[PDB]
Amino acid sequence: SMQEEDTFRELRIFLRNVTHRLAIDKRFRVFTKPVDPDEVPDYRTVIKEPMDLSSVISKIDLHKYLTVKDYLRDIDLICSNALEYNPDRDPGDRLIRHRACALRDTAYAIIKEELDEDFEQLCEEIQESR
Ligand SMILES: CN1[C@H]2C[C@H]3CN(C=O)C[C@]31C(=O)c1c[nH]cc12
Repeated sequence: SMQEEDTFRELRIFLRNVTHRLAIDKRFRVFTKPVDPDEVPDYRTVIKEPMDLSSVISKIDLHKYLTVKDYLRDIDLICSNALEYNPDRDPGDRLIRHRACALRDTAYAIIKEELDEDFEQLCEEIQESR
């Protein structure tokens, strides 16, 4: 229905606003663009599904996310990719791990405060009907 397409439009507006707020935070600069194959040729041999905040905006606009659950699986993949690629005790690996945890925790905190639970449940029931 037109009403269901208005529901998914409102979801995309909400997801673009949360993603912009994460992308401008200086802590999360390393997560804003794909890893350059030049500088890290090893990356795409270890990490089988790369993800970053520029790719997330492109996915919103391609209508890849019908629920906030869907979106949070890609925020969780940005964070788990950084934990698995940088697992060592040295300061450069500990710094990116602490940033990746802060990106995940910050996204979940904004959604807990600003997402209405009944809006999410509506998106889930339209998705399950298709
Ligand atoms: C997005 N979803 C739904 C449910 C809830 C369960 N989750 C599993 O990962 C995260 C979660 C969340 O934080 C919400 C805040 N309002 C609605 C929601």
